[PDB]
Amino acid sequence: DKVYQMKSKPRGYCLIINNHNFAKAREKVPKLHSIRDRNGTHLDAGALTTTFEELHFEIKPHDDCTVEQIYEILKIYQLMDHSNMDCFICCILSHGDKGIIYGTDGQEAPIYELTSQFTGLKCPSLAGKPKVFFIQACQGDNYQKGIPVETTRYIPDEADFLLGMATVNNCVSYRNPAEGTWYIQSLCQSLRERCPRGDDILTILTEVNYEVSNKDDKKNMGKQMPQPTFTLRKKLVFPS
Amino acid sequence: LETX
Repeated sequence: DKVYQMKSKPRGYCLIINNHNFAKAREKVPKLHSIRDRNGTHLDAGALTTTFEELHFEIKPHDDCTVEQIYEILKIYQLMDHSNMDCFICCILSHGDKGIIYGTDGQEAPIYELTSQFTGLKCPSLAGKPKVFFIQACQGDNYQKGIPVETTRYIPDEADFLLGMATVNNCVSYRNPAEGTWYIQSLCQSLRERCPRGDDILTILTEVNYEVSNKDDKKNMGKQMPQPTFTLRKKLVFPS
Repeated sequence: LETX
């Protein structure tokens, strides 16, 4: 069947928004008076770096970004020319709540206001090309419960998107300060294992769903359920 | 374990 073209070197840019220090949030926003620094997030940034460099992307890391700073960054890559690129990736590592992610200042950036900056109209050099977003953040403060089981041509403006959420809405996602987050670490492991095999991203994200689903938070009897969304029209593979 |  149809497969997105993926032969350019580099494949495209891989943005990494890596939020660790939330002192501004603790100071300015009363609601987030005790929101914690995201210790161990560099383990995700590093794993993402290693993984997508192996997949021939050019990594563009940005540390400790407020909401306005994130917007500025996205607007820059929105206005850039991706004509010689076959793909675009944006990884966000931060705190969040339902439908949003927090900047280090504790302000809110709705996820749709992030992804929509790279629609075909707003970023024509990425038209027809896969745009992939990975969001590592909570989407609420609820613990996901567990359940027992037995062991020319015109296309839509919002085409070719892939949104990989670390969790379903309303619920938390986990970060091990000594290992990284459940979602990102699992994602990078699956990518590095299955991309050389030629597996597509939906298959890999399915495996990620399976892997994270088997992890437990024994302190609160919590689980985590990642949730991909996509408008992809072709199979997405990352040759190596 | 911590949450985001």
